[PDB]
Parts: sequence; structure tokens; C-alpha cells
Amino acid sequence: KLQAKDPVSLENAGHGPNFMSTEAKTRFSGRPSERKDCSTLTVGPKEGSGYT
Amino acid sequence: MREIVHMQAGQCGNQIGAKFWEVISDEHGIDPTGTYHGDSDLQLERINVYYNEATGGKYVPRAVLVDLEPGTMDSVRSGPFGQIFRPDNFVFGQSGAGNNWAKGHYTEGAELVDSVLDVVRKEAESCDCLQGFQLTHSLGGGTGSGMGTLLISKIREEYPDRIMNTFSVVPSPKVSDTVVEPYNATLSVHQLVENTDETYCIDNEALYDICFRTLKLTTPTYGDLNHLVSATMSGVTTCLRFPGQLNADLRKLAVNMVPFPRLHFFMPGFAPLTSRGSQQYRALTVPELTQQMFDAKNMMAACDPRHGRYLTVAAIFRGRMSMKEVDEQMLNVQNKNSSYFVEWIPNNVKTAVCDIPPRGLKMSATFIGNSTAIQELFKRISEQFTAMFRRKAFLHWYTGEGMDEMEFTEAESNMNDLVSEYQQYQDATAE
Amino acid sequence: MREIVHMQAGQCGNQIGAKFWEVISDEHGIDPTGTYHGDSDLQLERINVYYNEATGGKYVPRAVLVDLEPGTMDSVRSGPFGQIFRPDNFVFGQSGAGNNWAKGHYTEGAELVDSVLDVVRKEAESCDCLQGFQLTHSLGGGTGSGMGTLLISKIREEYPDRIMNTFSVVPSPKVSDTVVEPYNATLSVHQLVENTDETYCIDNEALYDICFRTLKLTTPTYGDLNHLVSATMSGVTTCLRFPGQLNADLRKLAVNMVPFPRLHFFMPGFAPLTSRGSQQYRALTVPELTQQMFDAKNMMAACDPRHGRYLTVAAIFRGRMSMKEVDEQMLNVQNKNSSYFVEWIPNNVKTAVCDIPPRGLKMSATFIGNSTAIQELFKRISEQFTAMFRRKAFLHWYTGEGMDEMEFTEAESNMNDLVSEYQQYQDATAE
Amino acid sequence: GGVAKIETNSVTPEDWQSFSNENILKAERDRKNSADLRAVVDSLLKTTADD
Amino acid sequence: LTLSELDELNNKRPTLTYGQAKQAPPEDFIPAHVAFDKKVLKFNGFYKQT
Amino acid sequence: MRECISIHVGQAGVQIGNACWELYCLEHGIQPDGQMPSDKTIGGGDDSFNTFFSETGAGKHVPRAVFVDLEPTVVDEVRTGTYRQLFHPEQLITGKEDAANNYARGHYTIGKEIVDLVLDRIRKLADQCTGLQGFLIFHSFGGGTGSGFASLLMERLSVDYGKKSKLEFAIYPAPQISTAVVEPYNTILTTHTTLEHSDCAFMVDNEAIYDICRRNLDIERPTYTNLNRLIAQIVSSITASLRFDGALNVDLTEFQTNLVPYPRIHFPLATYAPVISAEKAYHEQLSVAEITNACFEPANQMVKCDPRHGKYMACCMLYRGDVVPKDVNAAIATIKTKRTIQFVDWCPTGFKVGINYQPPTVVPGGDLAKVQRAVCMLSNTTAIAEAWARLDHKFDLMYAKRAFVHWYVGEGMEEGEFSEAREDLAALEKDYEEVGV
Amino acid sequence: MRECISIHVGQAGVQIGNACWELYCLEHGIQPDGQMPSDKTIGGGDDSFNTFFSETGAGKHVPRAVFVDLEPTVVDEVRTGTYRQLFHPEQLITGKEDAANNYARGHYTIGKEIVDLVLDRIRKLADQCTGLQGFLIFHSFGGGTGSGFASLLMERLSVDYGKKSKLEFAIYPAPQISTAVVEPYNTILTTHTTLEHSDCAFMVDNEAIYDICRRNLDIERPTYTNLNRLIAQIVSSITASLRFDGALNVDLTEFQTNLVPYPRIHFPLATYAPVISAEKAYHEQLSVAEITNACFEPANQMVKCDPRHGKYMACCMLYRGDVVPKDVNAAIATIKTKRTIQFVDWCPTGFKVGINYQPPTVVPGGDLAKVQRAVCMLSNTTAIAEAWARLDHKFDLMYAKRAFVHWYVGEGMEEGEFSEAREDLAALEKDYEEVGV
Ligand SMILES: Nc1nc2c(ncn2[C@@H]2O[C@H](COP(=O)(O)OP(=O)(O)OP(=O)(O)O)[C@@H](O)[C@H]2O)c(=O)[nH]1
Ligand SMILES: Nc1nc2c(ncn2[C@@H]2O[C@H](COP(=O)(O)OP(=O)(O)OP(=O)(O)O)[C@@H](O)[C@H]2O)c(=O)[nH]1
Ligand SMILES: Nc1nc2c(ncn2[C@@H]2O[C@H](COP(=O)(O)OP(=O)(O)O)[C@@H](O)[C@H]2O)c(=O)[nH]1
Ligand SMILES: Nc1nc2c(ncn2[C@@H]2O[C@H](COP(=O)(O)OP(=O)(O)O)[C@@H](O)[C@H]2O)c(=O)[nH]1
Ligand SMILES: [Mg+2]
Ligand SMILES: [Mg+2]
Repeated sequence: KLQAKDPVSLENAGHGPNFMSTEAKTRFSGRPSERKDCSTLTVGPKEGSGYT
Repeated sequence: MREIVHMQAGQCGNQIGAKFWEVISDEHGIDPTGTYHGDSDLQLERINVYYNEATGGKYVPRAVLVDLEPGTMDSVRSGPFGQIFRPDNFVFGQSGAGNNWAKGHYTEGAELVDSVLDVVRKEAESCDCLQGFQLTHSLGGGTGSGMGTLLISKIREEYPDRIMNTFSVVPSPKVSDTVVEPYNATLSVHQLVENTDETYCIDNEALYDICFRTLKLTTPTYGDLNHLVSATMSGVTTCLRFPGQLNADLRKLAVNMVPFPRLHFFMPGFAPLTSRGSQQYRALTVPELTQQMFDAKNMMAACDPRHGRYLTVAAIFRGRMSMKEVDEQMLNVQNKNSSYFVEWIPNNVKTAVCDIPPRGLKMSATFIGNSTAIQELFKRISEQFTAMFRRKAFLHWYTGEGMDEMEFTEAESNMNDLVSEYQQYQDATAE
Repeated sequence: MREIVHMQAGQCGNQIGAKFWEVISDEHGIDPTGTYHGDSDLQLERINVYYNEATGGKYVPRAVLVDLEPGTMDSVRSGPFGQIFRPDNFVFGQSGAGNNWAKGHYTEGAELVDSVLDVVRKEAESCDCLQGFQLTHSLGGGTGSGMGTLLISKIREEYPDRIMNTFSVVPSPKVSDTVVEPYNATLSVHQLVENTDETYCIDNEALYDICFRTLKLTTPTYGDLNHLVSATMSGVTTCLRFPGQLNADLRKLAVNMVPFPRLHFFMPGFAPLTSRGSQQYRALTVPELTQQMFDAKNMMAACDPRHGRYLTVAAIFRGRMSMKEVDEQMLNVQNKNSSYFVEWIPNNVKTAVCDIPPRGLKMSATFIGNSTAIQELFKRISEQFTAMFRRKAFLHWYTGEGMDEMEFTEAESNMNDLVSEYQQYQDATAE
Repeated sequence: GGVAKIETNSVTPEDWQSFSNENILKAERDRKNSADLRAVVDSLLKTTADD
Repeated sequence: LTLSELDELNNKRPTLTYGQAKQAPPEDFIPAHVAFDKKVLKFNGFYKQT
Repeated sequence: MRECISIHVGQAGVQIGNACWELYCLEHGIQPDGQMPSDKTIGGGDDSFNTFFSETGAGKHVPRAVFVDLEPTVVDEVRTGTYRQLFHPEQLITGKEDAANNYARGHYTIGKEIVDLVLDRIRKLADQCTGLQGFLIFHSFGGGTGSGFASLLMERLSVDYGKKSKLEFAIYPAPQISTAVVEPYNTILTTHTTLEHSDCAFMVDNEAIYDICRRNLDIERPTYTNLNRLIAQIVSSITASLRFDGALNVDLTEFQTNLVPYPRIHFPLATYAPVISAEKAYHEQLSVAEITNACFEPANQMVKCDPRHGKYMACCMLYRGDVVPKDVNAAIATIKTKRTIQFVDWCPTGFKVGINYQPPTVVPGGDLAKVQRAVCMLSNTTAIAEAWARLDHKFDLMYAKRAFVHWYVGEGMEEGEFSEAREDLAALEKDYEEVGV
Repeated sequence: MRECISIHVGQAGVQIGNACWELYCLEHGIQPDGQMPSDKTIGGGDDSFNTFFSETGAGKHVPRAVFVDLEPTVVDEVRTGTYRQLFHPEQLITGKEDAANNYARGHYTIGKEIVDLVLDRIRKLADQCTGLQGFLIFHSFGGGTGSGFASLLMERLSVDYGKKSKLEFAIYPAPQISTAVVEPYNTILTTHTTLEHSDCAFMVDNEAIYDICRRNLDIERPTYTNLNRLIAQIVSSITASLRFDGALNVDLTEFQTNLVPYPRIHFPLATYAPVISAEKAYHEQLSVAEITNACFEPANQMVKCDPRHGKYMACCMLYRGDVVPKDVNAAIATIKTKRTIQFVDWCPTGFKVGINYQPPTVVPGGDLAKVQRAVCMLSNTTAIAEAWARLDHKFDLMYAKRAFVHWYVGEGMEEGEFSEAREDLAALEKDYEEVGV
């Protein structure tokens, strides 16, 4: 897992790509920008953005 | 909405076109009845390239099936996936010579050409884009070469702007199986030079070589040779049918291989090809695909590529790939064997990566070579022809229907100019 | 990601390599199908040294099986754990030489060598960080001696820097098993001296003695014989596969054990080995492991390090032990038995401790010794060679399919030079 | 049918127990801090009235 | 000895040739600019003026 | 106000545009069906989407792009894909016959039947636009539609519009890696056409992007999706000054004025820093000095071109995120004390920096990591003359024997445009020489 | 401001570094994922970790270490072990083929494949250093990458830097216990770079550490883990003065200018006290006078050479914990009147005292006791000539008939290197003999 990556073999967890699947349909899935559920994680201290 | 109208001429044409139609019908999900049973919208979105919808939701191949004698066409109607064809585009003659280019091109071929031309006009006017024409004939016979070259001449005179490729199964020294093969090939190669845009020359002894050493099979029969030819045929139009990262249709392939109008005699190949007992023991990758294509024992033409120089190589890869391995494998091949590539054209590789592999294979590739080593078959056929023509043997069978020996001399001379042109563009340096 | 290519030559090499591959598949948790059914991540930690990931989850061994006649490869394929091998890695010819160095090296071995070299080139190209080659064969045969030494030579000019290991089953002092065995042994070690990086000399007489006086076992059987040799083979390449406290690969062993470029014939030894009636009477501890490891009866060759002198010693331990007591035992063995160690080299025992023992054992050790005692074996083969060569016994073939007496003369001279070198470095003084 | 869909999110049975255990330990840790602050506020409500 | 040890031979014994399983630290850290990205709180207001 | 019109031409253009508009929708919070999330909010202004998206009034955020190709494959792939209700169906334009890697076919035969309709759509978009900042034409110099019809569209747009800027994002062929044999012909013809009708021509290679994805993002097997995501990051960092607000801002009109000295040298290089995966991102500080050094590293350019074989002329650096203007001219000072990075003598001040406080947007399921600071470098070095000379040598090898020239003569061209392009390219070499000396 | 970069080269170097960094993490309260749970630190204030760790700004603490091996193994064990998240991925540099106990392999052929990676990583760690103070380098003389590549890295490091302090913590070969064969060859081939590229070099013997673990720690089953734990405690006691606060304290410059009299005489004895188990710390008082007396014992040194056969040239004591300078003065008065310890006549005052009030910390699963006080005694002494004499006897014994020289000669090394390195070590012995008469 800590080697140089392969998106094709890392598609579908680790079992490789799907039958009759094209690159644009697999990659450009139109997923929304995820908002992390950091309830169990420990968020580091805020450093402030450029607006601050 | 590009499309190709297909033509089968002769017994070999009607066999290796039948196998081509059933393998692409399997790729497109078409039943032997004709009703779709696939799983993806990609499998129908570009089905208009080869099929016509009919009333009742059934797809018909856009093919014209021509033979002088109607035994092979009864066989192709009887074969599996044989009932998808229309019965209108089944053109037959009552008589018919066979293994006689004069009596396939001049006599009993001058009146059946009107019927096949009418069918071609019908199938071409039933179109909106009409990318082009695909003839799957074979040199050596009468109606394969004579009627086939007459069809190519008529089509080139009618539509001289559409892409139009012939395949041809050009004669071999060892398998032979016909006395008049040098005459039949010599009388048709100059017509192919003048008219055909892409000639994908296949050879029977090379197909037997593949099914003997590459994949074992212990009895290659005839269906496996046709399946190799059919997979090679399907690997060229996979950019026309299925989408991919980098696309190349027939016109792009013609532009990016042929440098000059007369040098359009490609030699094809296919990868992967494994034995049935060692298919699960192989790591199928793009580098190993390149290993298999760039090899003398894999090419489906009888020429050894090491005996000349590559002008251009087309690699039509199929599958979920990374473009960097494709580019670096082609460049490593060129940089290693740079002596076998012409130096006045840098980077002699056209690359087309499609996203849909053929069924049963995860990672496939189709090879096309414009090698200058293709002149060995032409020199061989020329010396066989001049051996049979130095004393005029089997010549009354050709001159009984108005053909002159000056036609034979002109065909031999033009074939010699083709050989000399290939020699010149092999030995030419960046002066 | 260091990796070696295994190469079995002769029928002895084929059986011993099948035994080695099945026991290493048991060590790495590979089923006879070829998949993985183990219980730890450390088995796939370094699975690439011996196995290749076929697309489909199968692990194919990186082995080349060579035989002149398809004999024992049928047994290898039809026995258990024989389906893992790729069927394209079996190389055979239609004839079979058998116990003839000249036929196995010049007439029949010269036809298979191109195919074997192609297969080995393919395996080394499949490698990306190749460590070297490990060839198993027997001295006293036609394919094991002749074809094996031809392969060793050819791969020596192919890869002049990779580490070359040979596991050679050497003739026993008693019981012949072959009457041209001194001829084959001399004519093969003439190549083994100057073409191998390290050679492990193994003989059935000492292995049978181990099986009776150490393991009782009533009926030894070549399965257990090749099991003992394969356990040594698995022990010698342990640090390449599993993490440890002191790593040592084959290059490390060669550097620390080969003082002079000709002196590289070792006596292997594996010594967790207890009779089944005495498992309840021993404690598997490091001092007892060291004692049975340095015992003369445990040696897998008939030569006596008590009669000779240890130049260098390599001890590879497996298991979660201490370092201090291992180092203390290696110092203590020399400090008591200082008459069997040459004193112009101080502390001539190398230690390589790995964390993971083999399955079913708390701890393990394997012993690789470069004694000067091995000159007795070459003296035996030399006088058994000259007793035949002084009356031209069995020489009519070796002159028939193409050698002179000069080759036998040079082989005998090289063997006697090796004997003189071993003697001079045995009796050389400290200062 | 069932449909092959891989698995993605699925926890080991000792990870499932460790999710509920560390929720209880985090809630107990914040409960004793409130109990520490409750004794602070109660104590200063007596001293400030006395001062 | 008892011959039932042949049937007891196929028992699952505690495999320990690979040592004790090392404990792994959970991935319970995330930087603030990655944890709180794209998170905006929207409200509505009057802002009365005279 | 402050809007630009995107023109994605070619298969490379359409795929780059897919990546670009996915990044733009994720940056502005627009759903793939062109709607706001309503219950979720993305934050940031009221008109910080109008550069690329025009509002219908019912909440439909239709973009400002024209995807055009002479092939129904790559564009119907978009029409089938997840962004099927985002684009107006008249924006996505397909021909019937392919250009077949032929500049003559794409410029004289097949381009003319579709050029009128694509300029009609461009006119409709520009009439919708209040005041246009410029066009962004995404294509490839390799061949076909991106070299032919694209140059035709540039000529017609320069005739019809004039003073409006036409920025190019050109996928220029690698010195060694290429996927076609007529690429020198197509590149020299399209460059001779765009040398007289462009204002700026940002070059992005492919082999260099393979090098970036291999060394930096440690992807040993990269596809075109990662390359297009990097190019999308380049163009997003370019236009973030127009889109958001903050510190020092530069617009696309005078990007050129602070970039190109003479109206011949308009081929700036590209660089992005940082380009790091999710593993090697939270273990580094990512300071402004570090990202400026990562921009100035020779093995970090977006084009296979060593910047040490030539002098710099202008460097426009666009910083994004937690970037204070103290650190920018603290790092630029160290760059100027460095002597291996040697600037041209007639340009004492050769930096134009623009700082926006908006960090870059990470795509879900992508390869780049969420970094607090980033910088996109646009260099105008003289070192690209090596690539120009390699193109000239390849053209000489191919044109010495007139190979693959009948394909261009028989579909519209004369045999004088090849020589005209060649002498124009040699003139470009000599202009670079006199600029350098 | 201060930092200390630690390089760990070789299998022995990486195995020292594992225990070193677990001890540093437990000293600074850093969890293996890479952040502190609390903010204030017991002893030192706030930035007491800058000598070893660096802030990413977001709360991640990355060590200032470079773990280098010419081998996938061991460094992959670190990369897949407990501390897989603490270490930066690019500061663990691995090769492909091991040097196989060959100085020629490690120095001439395969070292010059990742010597530039480790140098670039060193430069990038030094760029994050505000004021850099140390280059603590950990390796062994057993051979391979710990000798040849350590020599190559030390040579390039000393020509690049040189105003810094390059300290060595070398695993010198023990007089009679050794785990290899060509150890004298490798040690003599690498002793030149310890002579003329090192500011100081502390060399230990594995059997000396074995003996002190067997006697003091009561471990009849000692292991390399215990050896690395003791060596890590020694290095922590050396470097605690930079990070933690306390009384009169010595940084590396003061230490190495009060330790070495001459540039070639920089090879001191190492001793740690009280090396003690917990069930024996229940019985011992562990007072300052008795731990100083335990430091002045023949069977307590890290290297097997009896100090009664030489003259103590200088001693630097570093005390930690409940230590008062009054108690130190009493202990020094006790030592200076002992007839067993004698000094050179040209060193009237021969003690340099550093004090910290931070006691050493213990690791779970460890072997040392939690002592209230400790002392590291580092003494430049002429009695180390025994080790060089034994090594030269072994090397001459093997080199009398040219054993194993064919490996080095064929692996790109001239045969005169052995002779000239032997001459250099003979000169070093001559200096150490007649420096103290
Ligand atoms: N970076 C990047 N380059 C691409 C991509 N797709 C194609 N290219 C480049 O485009 C070049 C070939 O020209 P194309 O863009 O495929 O041709 P076209 O512009 O679509 O015109 P036609 O030849 O008619 O298809 C190749 O050399 C590629 O380097 C892509 O997705 N990303
Ligand atoms: N104190 C201590 N010494 C060690 C340890 N591991 C190895 N050594 C020493 O290292 C010497 C051998 O060199 P290695 O470190 O194993 O090898 P290397 O430096 O990685 O170089 P290569 O031989 O190429 O692998 C031995 O003599 C040991 O004394 C350890 O964990 N602790
Ligand atoms: N591939 C293929 N080759 C054939 C077949 N029949 C004949 N040939 C070869 O081609 C030559 C004659 O071609 P033929 O098929 O008779 O041509 P046709 O009469 O026009 O159909 C012979 O020398 C054969 O070696 C066939 O069915 N398939
Ligand atoms: N240990 C062991 N030795 C074997 C085995 N098979 C053959 N041999 C030895 O090999 C010698 C005969 O050589 P042979 O194998 O016939 O050589 P080949 O003809 O080249 O294969 C005999 O002395 C046997 O002792 C085996 O399975 N195990
Ligand atoms: Mg296209
Ligand atoms: Mg090592």
C-alpha cells in the first residue's frame, strides 16, 4: 500500500476497474465537496487563513 | 455518426467476414436471431457504424455478400450468426470460374457487378455520414481477386473521398493450395495499389505460425485463423465504436501511416495471444503487450520485420490503461531498435488507446506495421510469376476471354515498381 | 525487492527443485492452486523474491525447469504442488542424453540452450531488481552436469555481476550410482570453478547418514532427502524474505565467505534435527543448536572439517533469539576448537539472525562452511578420474560426439590446481 | 439478486467495541470536569457572599 | 499414547511463529484547514435603517 | 462584469474542459445539474461565479463554455456523463467527419462547415456577457481539430472582435514522446497561424506532466485525468484573481502587459507549486520560500524545457491562500541573489506577483492534497528555443523527402505554407537570439 | 533557535535511530501519530522540541532525522511499524541492493545513486533550521553502507558544511566478538573519514555493552534492542542540554572545545551511570558521588579498553536530574584524589561540568530504571590505543596473504587504499601514544 500508486488497480478498493467502464465515467463522478465528519478525529489547532 | 459498409467476396471473404460479424455481434450483444441482449449503453450508442435498425427492434449487419457460385453463401447463411444478414444483399451467379482472375474480372463478372453495385448504392444511400468501405477478400482465387478488384475499381470511381480498406489473404509459398496463385496475385496487386487506401495483408502460413508457436491449440483448424483475422479487424474500428482516451479512426490511421500514396500495404498483429493452458499464469500488462506485438513470430504477414525497416507502426491499445506506459514502451522500442526504424521520420508510432477491451481479455492491443520488409512477399510472388510465365503455362485459361499477355507484363512491371519504391524508401537516408 | 531466478537442471535438479518449491510455498502459505491461504502479512511482505503476481491472483514461481528428455518433469507435473509452475517454463527436447557430459553439453544440450536462455531472459526481464540465479543440479549426469554447466557459463556471460548459486549433488565416496560419474564430475567442476559465485556440494552418503544417525526414520526416501536439501535452500535465503536483526543476502554471504576467487565450494548444514524418540529429551536452545550445527556428523558432505581447516563459516539463524548468546557461541566454538580454524583470519564466523523461524519450530539455524576439507572430495574424484583415463574407459563416446583428450587433461589439471590451492591455504602459517 | 458492490465501510468486531468504549470514556472524562467545576462554583458562592 | 491424538492433530493451535502483533496508532489527526474546509454558517438579518 | 468565455476545442480540449468545469463547480459550490445546494452553503460573495457562470434567474447556473470537436465521441461522452444538465445543448458542438490529424482537413474542408455555427454561438455568449475580459481557448498543438479548426477560429475571432484578448492553453508536443507522426507538421502550421493572432499562449507539455506525476505525486502509472486536473489547477489559479478578491490582483488583459515584452514572444512556460499527494503534505510546512523554490526548480516545469539553458524575461507568480506579501518579496530577494537563475540584462525588475487569499479547491477522489498555500508560476524564459529547434529539426527531417505532404496538399493547402511556416519559425529563433544577446 | 539534524545510516544506524526517536518522543510527550496532547512541557518551556522536532504549523511534529539504508528492509520495517505516521515519507531513503559488507560497494558503485537524495534531504531539513548546531551521525564499522556510504556522506557533508558540528556515534568492532569477517578491512578503510571529517567520534563496543547489561542490568539475555536503548540514553543525555533548561549547561561547541586538546585527538571514551535495573535501584542510593565513582570504573565503558593503562586527558560530565553543583564539586574532589585515575601533566584542570534538572525518562518494555539522577561521562583518554592495536593486528593478519582483497579491487577500488589507510591509522596510534608521555 505504501508503494507508488496505480489508479486503475486502486479502482474499486483494490480489485481493479469495472466491466465496460470508461475513464471519464469512473473519474468524473460529480461527487460533491466532502465535509469531514471530524467527531472521532482530533482536529489540530487553527492557524488562521489569509483573510485573518 | 460514422459508418462502414462491409463487403465479403469469395469463399475466404465470406468465411472471415462471417467470423468478423459474429465476433463484433458478440461484442455488441446481438443475438444470432438479431435482438440485443447486452448490458451497457455504450454497447448500443455507436451500433450504427455496422448495423441498421429494422422494424421490430432487430439489427441487421450492413454487409454485401458476393460469390460467383452460391455454395459458400448457403454455407454462410447456414453458419452461426448467419441469419442476421439480409437476403437482398446476397448476390450470386449461376456459373462462375474460381481461381481464374480473367473469368472473375472480365467474364461472368461484368454483369454481376451491376447487381452488386446496385446493392452498394442502396447501402451507401441508406446512410448519413458514410465513413467508408471494408472489403475482406483474398488474393489467389478468381472471384476473390477479380470480382473484388472490379468492385474496388467501381467504388473508387463512384465515391473517391470515403475511406476504403481491403484486407487480402495474399498467397504464401508453403501452404500453396492453388496452382494459379502467382497469376491471380500479380493481376490484382496493381489494382490494389491504384485504388485501395489501406491493405491489411494477412498470410496463411503466418497465421499457422501463430497458432503453432504463440498459442498451442494442438489443432489450429480454420476457425482459429479466422478468429485471429476477425479480432484484428475488430481492433481497428474500436475507436469508431467505443470511446477512449485517445481516438483514431480509419482516416486518421491512413494519414498517420502512409507517407506516400503507393505505400499502403500494412502488416497486422494482435496481443495478447496465450496458450489455453497458460492463460491464468500470465501477468497481463501494457509492457508485456508491447513485448508480444513487437515480435517477428506474432505478425500475421509472412514477412519477417527484421529483414527491412519500419516506416510507421500503429498501436491501438484497448483497456483501462495509463497513457505513460504506452508512450514509454513505444519510445523504448524505438530507442532500442532504432536501426530498424527510418530516421527521416522521427517517432514512427501512432497511438490510439480505447477504454473498452474486447470480451474475455482485460488488456488488449492491435498492431499495424508499414514495414519495408513487406517487399519479400512481393519479390516471392514476382519470381513465382516469372517462373510460370517465362514459358507461357496456364495462359490459355486466361487468354481465352480476350486478355492479352501485355496485361500480365504490365502487372509484373508495376509490381516491380512497388518493390523498388519500398527498397528506395528503406535504403534512403537523411542526406 | 531483490529477487533471484530458480533453475532446475537434470532429473535430480527437477525433483530437488520441485521439493524446494513446495516447501517454500508451505513457508509462504501458497496453496497448490497458486493463491494465498496464510495467516500473516509477513508472508506477502517479500513474496516477489520467488513469486510473480499473475493477473487473477495466482502466484507463479520464478523457476525454469530444464531436462533433455521429458522424464521426471512428468512426475513433477503429476505430483502434488506441481500445478503452480508455468507450463512455458518447462523446456525439453525430443531426444535424451543421460549420464553423458559430451552429449549434454555439445550435441543435445546445444539445441535446448537457446530456448532455455530465452525463458531465463524473459524471467530476468520480469525481474526489476534481480539478485541472481540459483541453479540446482547433480554432478554425475548428462543434463545436470553438461546442460547445467552450459547454462551456468551462458548466463555468466549474459549477467556478469548477478550472484550465481549452484546446489550441486556431488558424487558420494561409496556406492557409485553412475559409472561415468568421475568423468562427469571432473568435466563439470572444471566449469564450476570459474563460472559460479558459490557452490554447495551435497552428497547422498552424508545425507543418508544424517537420516539414520540423526532422524532414524527407518526408510529415508528421496522425498526426505530433497526435503533436507530444500530446508538448507530455504535457510540460506531467509533474510531476503523476512525481516531480521542482522540481514545477509547471497552477495553478503559470498563476500564474507569467499576469500579467493577459486575457493568457493561449501559444505551446507541444517541442524534443528532430532529423532522423534528424542524430541522429549532435548531443549531447543541456542547452545545446543550451535553444537549440533558445528558437529561433524551433521555435515551434508563426506569431507571432514576435523581433517581439514575452516577458512570461513556462515551461520544463518531464524527465530526470536538473543544476539549476545549467538555471538558468544560463535566465539566460543572457535576459542575451543582453534585447531580447525585457520588463525591468519580472526573470527571467521559470520552471523545472520532473522526474526521468523520456519513453521513448527521455535528456532532454526543453517550452516555454510568453506573448509579446506573439501579437497578430499576433489582428490577422490581426481584419482577415480585418472584410474579410468589411464586406460581410456568409456572414452569412445566422448571422442565420438566431439571432444579431444585435451579437455579431460585440462579438467584434471584444473582439479589438481584446486587441490593444491586448498592444501596450501590449509597449511599456510599465520606469519 | 444482491448486486456486487464491494464493501468500503465495515469495521472489525474489536473496532466496533472500541467505538462504544471511547464514547463512554470521553463522556465520563467530560463529566468529571463538570463535577470539578461544580465544586469550584459552589465553593466561591459561599466565599464571595462572605467577603 | 492414545490414538485419538491423530484426530487431535488437526486442531487449531495458537500460531506464534510471527511473534506478538504490534499495536498500531489510530489515524485520529487532521489539520484544521482540511477538517474545516468548505464549512460556512449562513444566517439572515434585519439591518433596519432610519 | 469581469467574465471570460471558454472555448474547448479538440479531444484534449474537451477532456481538459471536463476537468476544468468539474473544478469550477466544486470551487463555486455548484452542483453537477447547475443548482445551488440550498440546504448547504459554499460561502463567498454574491457574484463570485459570474466570470464563468451566467445566472438564468431560477437558479440555473449555465456555464460560459463552447465545447467543439469534429467528432461525436468525446463530446457525446460529456452529454452522457454526469454533467449532462449543466451545459446548454447548443454549447456542445460536434461535426461529422474527423480531421484525421490533418491541419489541411481541419482548416480548409471540415472547419468551414462548422465555423459559422461556432461563431454564432460565440456571438450569443459574448452578447450575453456584459464586458468581456477575454477568451480562453484550450487545445493541443499535436494535430487535427486542435491545430486546424482552432487556428481558423482564432483567425475569424481576431477579424470579428479585434482588441479582445485570446489566451491559449496549448498542449505542446514533447521532444521525445508523441502519439502521432504528423505532429511536427501540425505544430509548425498551427504555430505559424497562432503567431499572428494570439496575445498569450500558455504551453503545457505531456512528458513533463508525466515527470511531475511520477516524482511529486508518486503515481507510477498516470492517465490523462491527472494531467487534466493539473492543467485545471493552472487555469483556476490563473483566473482566481478575477473570481475571488484579496491582496494584489492582476487581470487577464494586462497579465500580458506584465508578461510579454514584444508582440512576437508570447509563449510563457507554466509551473505549479506545490504538487504533493495527501501523504507528503501534512508533514511539511509549505512555506512561501519553499513553494517559490519548488516553482524555480528545473525539474518542476510544466514543459520539457530546462530553464538553465537561457535567461528569464518575466515571471508572473500567482499566490493563493495564507500568503502575506512580506514572504513573497522575501523569497524573490533570495531568488535574485541566486546567480544560477540569471535574468536578462534589460529587465531589472522582472516579477509580477498577484496574491489571492482563497486557497485552491481539492477535488474529491483526486490526487492533489488540500494545501493552505499554493503558487502558479508563469515564466517567459528564452530557454524554449531548444524546443523550437527540435521542432525545426523534426520538420526538416520530414519535409526533406516530402513525407505526409500529399495528405495536406490534396485537402486544401498549397505547397508554400509549409515553407512559409518554416521560415517564420526560423525567424522566431533569430528573434529569440537577438532578445537573448 | 537551535536544532540538531540526526542522520542514521546503515542497518545499525536505523536500529539506533528507532530507539533514539522513541525515547525523544516519550521525552517530549509526542504520540506516534505526531502531535502533543498537552501544550506545556515539564522542565523545558514551550519550544523544547526544536532540537529534534519541527512544527508543520497545523500541529504535526516531524523529526529532524534522515534514515538511510542501501536496502529495502529495516527502513521498510520502520515505514510499516508503529511510527509509520510520525516520519516524513521522503526522509527515509532506501536503496535497492545492499553493499554486502563491502566498503567498495558502499563507497564507489552503489552509494553514488542515492548520495544526492540524502544530501538534498539534508539540505531541505537544514533550510527549515533557523540556527543549526549538530549533525549527529549514527553508523557501524561492521561494513557495507554503515562504513562506505557513511564515509561518502561524511565527506560530502563536511565539504558542503563545516561551520557546524559533525558528531559520530559509531559502533566500533569489539575485540573478540564480531558478526562478520571483513570488519577490520571496512573499519580501516573508513577510519580516515572519522579522522579527518569528524569533529568528535564516540565509538562503542557491542560486547562492552553486553557486559554492562549482563552485570549491571542483570540481563542474561541481552539484545540489540537493549543495546540501542543504552546508546539512545547516552545520546539523549548528551543532547538534553540544548533542549531542556537547567543549571550550567554545555552545548556542542562548548563540549567539543573543552573535550579535545588537538584536532587529531577527538576520540573519547563513553560512560553512562547509573546503568541499573529497577530491583537493584530499590537497593542502591544512586547518589552523585557513587554514580561518579561508577563512571570511573574499568568495567563500565562502552569500549573495551582498560583506562588504567593510559592518562585521562579530559573529562566532560553531563549530569541530569536531582543534581546540585555542590554535590558535583564534592564528587570531583573525591575523584581527583584517587591514585587509580591519573591525568596528563599538561591538563591541570580536566573536568567540564554540565548540569540539567531533567531526569532521564524510561520506555515501556525497557530495561533501565527510573533514576532520580544520572550522569554521562565522556572522557578524552589515550587508553583507546588498545582498540586500534587489536584492529591493526587483525588487519595485518588478514592482509599478509591478501584475503578478500579481490572483491574490493574488482569493485572499483585500487589496492593501495588498504596500505594508505593502515598508514593513517598507524599515525593516529603514534599520536595517541606520544601525546601523553
Ligand atoms: N494533456 C492532455 N493531452 C491530451 C489529451 N488528449 C489528447 N491529448 C494530446 O493530443 C494530442 C493528439 O491530438 P488530439 O487532441 O487527440 O487531436 P484533436 O485535437 O482532437 O483533433 P483530431 O486529430 O481530429 O482528433 C496527443 O499528442 C496528446 O498529447 C488529454 O486528455 N490531456
Ligand atoms: N549496537 C548495535 N549494533 C548493531 C545493530 N545492528 C547491527 N549492528 C552492528 O552492525 C554491524 C554490521 O553492519 P550492519 O549495520 O549490520 O550493515 P550495514 O551498516 O547496514 O551495511 P550492509 O552490510 O551493506 O547492510 C555488526 O557488527 C553489528 O555490531 C544494533 O541494532 N545495535
Ligand atoms: N483464409 C482462407 N484461405 C483460403 C480459403 N480457400 C482457399 N484459400 C487459399 O487461397 C487460395 C485460393 O483462394 P480462394 O478461397 O479459392 O479464392 P476464391 O475462389 O475467390 O474464393 C488457395 O491457395 C488457398 O491456400 C479459405 O476459405 N480461407
Ligand atoms: N538427493 C537426491 N539425489 C538424487 C535424486 N535424484 C537423483 N539423484 C542423484 O543424481 C545422480 C544421478 O544423476 P542424474 O540425476 O541422473 O543426472 P541427469 O541425468 O543429468 O539428470 C545419482 O547419484 C543420484 O544420487 C533426488 O531426488 N534426490
Ligand atoms: Mg479526435
Ligand atoms: Mg543491511
